Amino acid sequence: QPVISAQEQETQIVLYGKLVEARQKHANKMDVPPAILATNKILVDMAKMRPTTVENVKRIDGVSEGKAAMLAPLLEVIKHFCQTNSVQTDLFSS
Ligand SMILES: [Cl-]
Repeated sequence: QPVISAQEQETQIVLYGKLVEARQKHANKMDVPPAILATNKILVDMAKMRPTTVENVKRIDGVSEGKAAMLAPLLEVIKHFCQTNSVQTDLFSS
């Protein structure tokens, strides 16, 4: 039944938490609700697909040019994380 490995599952969980904290920080700075910056669904997708570029984040459902620019800090988190830990990035099907 499971398609992903145990290690991939843990990586997604760990990265997701870092994205939640980065979203909170950036939303607090912009004085906006966290969900206005990115919904939980967007964050789940970002933890799974791991976009590291602006062009790649835009391929995620619900991420426009404007949101992509707002998500720059989180793209930095994903690239830092996936470097320190040795995991695959930019996992897109199409
Ligand atoms: Cl976490």
